[PDB]
Amino acid sequence: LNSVEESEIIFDLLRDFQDNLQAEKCVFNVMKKLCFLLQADRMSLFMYRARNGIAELATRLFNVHKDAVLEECLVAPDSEIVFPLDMGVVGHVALSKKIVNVPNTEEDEHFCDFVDTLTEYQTKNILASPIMNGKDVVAIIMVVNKVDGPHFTENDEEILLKYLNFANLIMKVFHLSYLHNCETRRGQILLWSGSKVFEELTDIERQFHKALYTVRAFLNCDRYSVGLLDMTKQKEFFDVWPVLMGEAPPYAGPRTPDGREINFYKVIDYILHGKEDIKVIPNPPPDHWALVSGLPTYVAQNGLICNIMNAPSEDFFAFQKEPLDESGWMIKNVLSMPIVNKKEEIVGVATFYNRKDGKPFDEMDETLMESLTQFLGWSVLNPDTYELMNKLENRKDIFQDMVK
Amino acid sequence: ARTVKLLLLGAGESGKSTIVKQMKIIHQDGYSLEECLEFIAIIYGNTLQSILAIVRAMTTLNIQYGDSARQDDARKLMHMADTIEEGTMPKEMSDIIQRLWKDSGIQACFDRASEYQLNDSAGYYLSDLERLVTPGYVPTEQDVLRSCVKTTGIIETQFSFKDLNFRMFDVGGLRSERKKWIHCFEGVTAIIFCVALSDYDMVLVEDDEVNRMHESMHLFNSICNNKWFTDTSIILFLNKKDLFEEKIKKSPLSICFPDYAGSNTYEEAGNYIKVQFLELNMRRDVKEIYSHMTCATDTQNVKFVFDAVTDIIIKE
Amino acid sequence: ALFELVQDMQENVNMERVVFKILRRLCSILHADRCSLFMYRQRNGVAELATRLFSVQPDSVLEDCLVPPDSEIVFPLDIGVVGHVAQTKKMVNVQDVMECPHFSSFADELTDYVTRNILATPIMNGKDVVAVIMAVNKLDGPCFTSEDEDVFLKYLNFGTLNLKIYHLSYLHNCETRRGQVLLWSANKVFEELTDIERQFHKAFYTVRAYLNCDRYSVGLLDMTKEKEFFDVWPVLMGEAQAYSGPRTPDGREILFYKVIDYILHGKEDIKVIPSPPADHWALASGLPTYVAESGFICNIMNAPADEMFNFQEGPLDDSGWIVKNVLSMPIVNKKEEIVGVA
Amino acid sequence: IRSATRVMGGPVTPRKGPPKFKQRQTRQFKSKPPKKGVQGFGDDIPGMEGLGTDITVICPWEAFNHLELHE
Amino acid sequence: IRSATRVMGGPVTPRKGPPKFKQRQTRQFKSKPPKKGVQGFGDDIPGMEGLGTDITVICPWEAFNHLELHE
Ligand SMILES: Nc1nc2c(ncn2[C@@H]2O[C@H](COP(=O)(O)OP(=O)(O)OP(=O)(O)O)[C@@H](O)[C@H]2O)c(=O)[nH]1
Ligand SMILES: Nc1nc2c(ncn2[C@@H]2O[C@@H]3COP(=O)(O)O[C@H]3[C@H]2O)c(=O)[nH]1
Ligand SMILES: Nc1nc2c(ncn2[C@@H]2O[C@@H]3COP(=O)(O)O[C@H]3[C@H]2O)c(=O)[nH]1
Repeated sequence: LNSVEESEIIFDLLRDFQDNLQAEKCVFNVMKKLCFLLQADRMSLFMYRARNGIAELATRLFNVHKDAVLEECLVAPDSEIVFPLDMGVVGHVALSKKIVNVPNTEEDEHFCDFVDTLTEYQTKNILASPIMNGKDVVAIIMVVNKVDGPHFTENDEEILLKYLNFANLIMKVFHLSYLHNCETRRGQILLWSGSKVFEELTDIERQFHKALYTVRAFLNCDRYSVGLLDMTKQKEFFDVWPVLMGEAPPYAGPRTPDGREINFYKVIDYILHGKEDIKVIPNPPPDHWALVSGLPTYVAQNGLICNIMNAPSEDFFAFQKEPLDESGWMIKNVLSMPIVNKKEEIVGVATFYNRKDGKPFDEMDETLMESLTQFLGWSVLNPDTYELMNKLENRKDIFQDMVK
Repeated sequence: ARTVKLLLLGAGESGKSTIVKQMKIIHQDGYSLEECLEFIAIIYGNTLQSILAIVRAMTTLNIQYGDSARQDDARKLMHMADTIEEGTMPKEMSDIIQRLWKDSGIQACFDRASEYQLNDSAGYYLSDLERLVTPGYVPTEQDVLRSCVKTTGIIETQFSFKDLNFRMFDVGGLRSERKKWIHCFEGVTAIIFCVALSDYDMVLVEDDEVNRMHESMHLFNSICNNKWFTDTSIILFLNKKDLFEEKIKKSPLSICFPDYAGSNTYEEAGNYIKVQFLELNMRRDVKEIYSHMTCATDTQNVKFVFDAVTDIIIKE
Repeated sequence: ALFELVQDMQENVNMERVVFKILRRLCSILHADRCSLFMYRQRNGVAELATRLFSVQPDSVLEDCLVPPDSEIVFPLDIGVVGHVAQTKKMVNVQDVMECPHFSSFADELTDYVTRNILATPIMNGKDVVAVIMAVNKLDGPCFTSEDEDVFLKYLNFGTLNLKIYHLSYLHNCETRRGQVLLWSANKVFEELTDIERQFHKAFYTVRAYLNCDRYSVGLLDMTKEKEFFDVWPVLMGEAQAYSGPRTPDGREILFYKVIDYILHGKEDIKVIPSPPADHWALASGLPTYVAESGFICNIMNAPADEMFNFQEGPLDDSGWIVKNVLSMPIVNKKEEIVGVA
Repeated sequence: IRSATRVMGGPVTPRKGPPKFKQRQTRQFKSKPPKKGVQGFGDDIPGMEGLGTDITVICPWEAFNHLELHE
Repeated sequence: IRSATRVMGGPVTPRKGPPKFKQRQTRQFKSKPPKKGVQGFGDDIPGMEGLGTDITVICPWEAFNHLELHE
C-alpha cells in the first residue's frame, strides 16, 4: 500500500504548484496517482452548472485510467453527457453532500444504467465524494470497479480523504477567477453605456443603436438582435367603424399580458463573426432570419427568460437545420429576455446567439445580460421627455402667434 | 542590380507618399516645372477644408467667438462656399477667411486640435493665404512638398542609385485598402514600415475610440514576426519629427503610455518609443531591424538616410 | 511539515498565519537571525512599501511580530535597498552595507540594531510587485554564500502562490461593489425629473453601505457668472471693493450655498444646511476650497500631523472623533465646469 | 475519433420532457438572513451579506457587551 | 510591548517634502498596448485587452497564414 520514505508523492505533487496553473493538467495528474493508490480501474470528474434555475452535472474528464495521456481523456464541449440532479448515484451525492460507496450496484436503489450501454462497461462498484466551496458544490469525482477484491474498504476512504486536499485547493482557485472575470465585465458595460446615454436627448431608436454598438467586445457573441414593439393602445373613431358594421373581421393574433397587438415595426441586428454589418429594417417581413423561429413572439406574451441548449434538436420552436451563410454557420444556442419600462409594460425583445467558446449559456451569463436589459429598460425616460419638449415648444409658438 | 522590389506600408496618414514625391520629383525624371496645374486646386481645397472644419468644430467645443460681428461672417462663408467651383479662391473668399483668422476666439479652438480632425499642414498654409490669392503665384518647392492627398492606388516608382534597378510600390493606409496588400506580398526582397511620431493623443478616422500609437504597434507586431517575410528584411521610418518636437513639450506621455514617469524632451522619450516599437520582435538575434528619424518635406535628411539605406541593402 | 500548512489553506485563506510559519522555517534553514515582509501600495499616483511583519525569528509567536496599522514605517521606493529591489524587480545580495550607495540607517535608530549583510527578492504577479522579503544578518560566515540563493527561490515558490491568491481575492472584493453602486444609483436617478438638490440626496443615501466610511459630506457651488447692472455700479463709483478671493478655473466666485452631511457611526442623523457658516466642521479645514481652485484628487494619510492645512486635534464629538484619513474629489458635468465637491 | 464518450454531434441526456423557463424577479429585497456554515473563498464583501447598516441600531443594548450583570 | 517597531503615535517616514496630488481622468480609450511576455492571475478577460476587434479584420492577410507564398 505504501511505506514512509515512499511518500515522495507529496513532493511530486508540490512540484507542479509553480506557475500558470492550467487547472486541467493538475487535476488529471493527481487523479492519475489516486487511481493507483486506491487500486481502482476507472475514475471520472463531473462538473456543476445551473440553467433556468435548475442544476445540471456535465462530464469533463472521462475514463482516466492508469498510464493514460491527457489528449484521450479530455471531453470536447459537444460530446458531453448531462445528468439531472435527481437521477443516479451522482445526483444522490450532489443532494446529500457526503461521501458514499455501494458494495453492490444491483441490489442498491437509484443506480442508473444509461452509461453502461453507450460505453459497454459493467460498473460493479462505486465510490464517490463531492468537493465544496463552502455551502456550494463545485464538482464530483467518482471511482469505478476494484482491481482484485470484493469492494472498497474503509482504508480507501481514509486515503481518499487524505489526498483530496490537493484538489480541494486547485478546484477552488479555478472558481474564483471565473467570478472575477464576470464582475469586471458587468462593471465595465454599465459604465460605458452610461457614458453614451447621457450625451444628448434623442428618440428611442438612436439611443439603443448607440448604446448597443459600444459593447460589442464585452458580450462575446456572434450575432444578436433587438426588436421594438408598438405602443398604440386605442385607435381613432374612424378606424373602429368598419369592424362594427360588417367589414374587415376582427383581429385574431396574440396579445401582450395587458392587451395590445404584437407588431414589430423596427428590427436592429448585428453580425460580428464574418464582417461587421449593422442594418436597420423597417416593417420586417415574417421570414426575417430572427423572427422565423417564433421565439421573440412567444417571449412577448408570457414574459419569461428563455434558455435553449441544443436548437437543432428542439421540437417546440422549429429553428433552422441548415447553414444560414456561405460559410458554415448554424444556430446552436439561444437566449432571449424582455425589456420593461417602469410600469410593467413590455417595450422590446432582445436575442443573443452562439457564444464564442462553444459552451452554452449559464448563470454567470444570465445575470450580466439581465442587468444590461434592466438598465436599458430604465433608460427610456429620456426619449419621452424629447416628445414632451417638442410638443410644448410648438404649442407655445401657436399661442404666441395668436396674440400677434 | 538584377532587381530590387521595395514595398512601402504603415499607418494611414503618416507621410508615406511624401517620400515617393520627395524622391521622384527631386532625383529621377526631373521636377514638375508646371506644378501649378495641380497644386493650385489641391492647395485651394486644403485651405478651404481646414477653415471649414475649424468653424464646424467651434460649436461642438462650445468656444465662443472673440467678437460679436464675427458671428455673421462664418454664416456667410458656410452659404457662399457651397455654390463655388473647385480650384478658385475669389476675393470674397479670401477676405472672409483672413478676417476670421484675425480673431482671438479661433485661436482657442486651434490650440486644442486633438479632439477633432484637421489636416496638419493647414496651419502653415492659411497664414499666407494672400500669397496664394495674388495672381500669377507659382508655389515654392517647400510649399510643393507640403501638399496633401489620399494615396489610394498601387504605383510603381523607379529610383536609381548604385547602378541598380528599383521598383517601389505603395498602398493605401485605411482599413479597406489593406486587402490590396496581399497581391504585392509575394516575391519581395525588403519591406518598409512607416510610423508617425506625433500621433500619441489622436483617434482613428474609422473608429472614434481607438488610439493611433496602439493601432500602429498592433499593425507592426503582426507582420514583424510573421514567417512569410522571414527571409526579407524590414526598414522602419519615423516621420513628423517637427510637429513631434513642437508638441512633445505641450502634453504628457501618460495619456498614451499610462505608466511613464519623468520629464519629456525631444530625445528622452524617443528611445522609450523606439524600444517599445522594437521589443515586439520575437527573434531577438536571428533578425535585426533598423529605424531612422525623417522629416519628409526636407531633402537634406532624405539624402543623408536614403543612400545609407540603399548601401545597407547592398551589403547583404 | 509541508503537508501541514497545506492543510491550513482549506478554507478562509490566512495570509498572515501561513507566511509566518514559512518564515519561521526559512530563518532556520539559512542560519539567518531575522526576517521581514513589506507590502506594496499606491497613493495618489506614487508607490510605497509599508510594513506587515517585523523581526520574525525562529522561536517567536504571532502576537509579538504582527504590526498594526498605527505602528508602521513607510518607505518611498527611491530610498534604500528595499526601494531599489522593488524598482529593479530583481534579487539583491549585499555582502557589506558600508559600500552600497543605497542604504538607510533610519530603521536602525528606532529599533537600536545594526545590519551587516542583506539578501532580498521581490514577489511578482504577472508584471506587478506584491511584496518584498528580507533575510538580514547571517550568523557564521562572513556573508551569504552563493548556494543559498537557489534555496531561497525554490522555497519561496509556495509562499508566492499564497500571496497571489490573497491579491486575487482582494481584487474580487473591490469589483463586486463597483457594479452595485452604479446599478443602485441608476435605479434612483431614472425615477423622475428633479432639481439637483434632491438627486444628490436620493443617490448618496442609498449606497451608504458599500462605501465603508464614517462621515462624508457634499458641497454645492453657485452657477451664476455675470452680475446685473445695478450691482456693478457701486464698484465703479468707489462705493465698495472688488472681489479678491479664490476663483474657479472658469472665472466664477467660490461660495457654497448648501452642505449635506451624513453621520454613520452611532446615529444616522442626516442633515441639510441652507447656508453654511464661516466655520463648519467640513469647510473649516480649507480642503474643500482648495480642491475647487484647481481640480485635484487629494489623499492625506496622517491628518493630525500635517502642515499645509489645519485639522485641529481634539474630538469634535462627545464620543470622541479624530480625523485621520481624508479623500476629496470634484464633480464635473461633461462641460468641464465644477459643480460640487465631495 | 474515440472522443472517450462515444457520442458526437450533440449532447445526450437520460430523459426528456417539456421545457421549463425561468421567471423574472421584481421585489429585490435588501436584507439577508444571518449567515451560517463554513466561509470559503469569495465572501466577506462589506456592503453585501448584511441587514440594514449596522448592528448597533438593531440591538441598542449590545454596546454594553463587556459589562457584567450587576452594573 | 511596543509592537516591535518602537513607534506608537502614527506612521513615520524617512523623507520630507512638498505634497504632490493627482490629475483628473479626462480622456479614455478602448485600446491597450500589445501584451508583454509573462502573465498572472486575472489577465485573460474578454474585451479588456487588445483593440476590441479580432486581429483578422485589421490584418486580413493573416487569415490564411498557414499556406505559404507559393500559391
Ligand atoms: N509637418 C510635417 N508634416 C508632414 C511631415 N511628413 C509628412 N507630413 C504630412 O503628411 C502629409 C502627406 O501624407 P499622405 O499624403 O497622407 O501620404 P500617406 O502617408 O501615404 O497617407 P495616405 O495618403 O492617406 O495613404 C502632408 O500633407 C504633410 O502635412 C513632416 O515631416 N512634417
Ligand atoms: N465507462 C465509464 N462509466 C462511468 C465512469 N464513471 C462513472 N461511470 C458510470 O456513469 C454512471 C453515471 O450515473 P451513475 O448511475 O452514478 O453510475 C455511473 C457509472 O455507471 C467511467 O469512468 N467510465
Ligand atoms: N531591526 C530590524 N531591521 C530590519 C529588518 N529587516 C530589514 N531591516 C532594516 O530596515 C532597513 C529598511 O530599508 P534598508 O535601508 O533598505 O535596509 C533595511 C534593514 O537595515 C528586521 O527584521 N529587524
